[PDB]
Amino acid sequence: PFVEDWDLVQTLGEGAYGEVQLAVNRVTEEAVAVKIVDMPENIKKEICILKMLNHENVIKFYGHRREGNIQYLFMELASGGSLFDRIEPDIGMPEPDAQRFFHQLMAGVVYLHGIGITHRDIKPHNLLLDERDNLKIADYSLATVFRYNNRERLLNKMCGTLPYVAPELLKRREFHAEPVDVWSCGIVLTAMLAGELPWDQPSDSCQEYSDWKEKKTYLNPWKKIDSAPLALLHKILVENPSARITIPDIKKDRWYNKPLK
Ligand SMILES: CC(C)(O)Cn1ncc(Nc2ncc3cc(Cl)c(C4CCN(C5COC5)CC4)cc3n2)c1Cl
Repeated sequence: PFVEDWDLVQTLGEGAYGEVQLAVNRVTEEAVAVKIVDMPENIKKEICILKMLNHENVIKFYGHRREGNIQYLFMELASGGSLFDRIEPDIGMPEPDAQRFFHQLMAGVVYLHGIGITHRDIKPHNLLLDERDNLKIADYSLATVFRYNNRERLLNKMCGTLPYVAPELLKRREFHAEPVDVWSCGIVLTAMLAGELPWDQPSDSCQEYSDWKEKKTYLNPWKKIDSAPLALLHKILVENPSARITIPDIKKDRWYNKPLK
């Protein structure tokens, strides 16, 4: 397949809406990524969000091309693949690599929150790496505006991936966008350190979640995590979104600031 001067050489994944392909410009040899979307209101929103994005830990938007009922979303290519592929099942990854990616994830989330944007699907599959292993937050199809004209809007729609969602998202009619993103960053952190997800959803029915609230840290995935990153997770994975730690205080955490090998 092809679009204009770009050849679509290889699939890079597929979401709820479309497929992402590796686009090699036949002339310049430049390699980008193209989200191919079939058929209207959400894509106009997504482009609007993407156009604003200007940060080193956020996937750069290049432009869009419409070819009838098909939309092509040209984005920055992260040659290093995803963070998912760097996590070893049941092991995770080395602590210094986990801390580095967590720092870059915080920088990107701080950025998005700064411009009133919530990602709503922070998980390893949406965290891509460049050639120098710099983390990039990708896929903005679930992203939305939580702040406009310095007025905050509570979210009501239930969006995301169940093992990453904050518990208020399942139990509340309305909730603040930012503690939802902080929570998923905490699950990403857990995955990086234990190569395991803590539960299937943060609901009282799920025993693994109830075990966490009871402080049963002698259980997986918690027993694989060192006491210092575990202290941070104790503050991130808090049920009440008002009691939950914010990025300014995450930036003050001992493990966050711990010099690592
Ligand atoms: C195979 C390999 C060796 O790892 C090479 N490899 N993999 C991916 C890429 N580069 C890359 N760059 C930019 C992209 C932009 C975007 Cl927006 C995406 C989306 C794909 C669909 N996922 C959803 C499915 O579950 C979540 C969300 C992200 C993929 C990209 N992939 C390279 Cl190079």
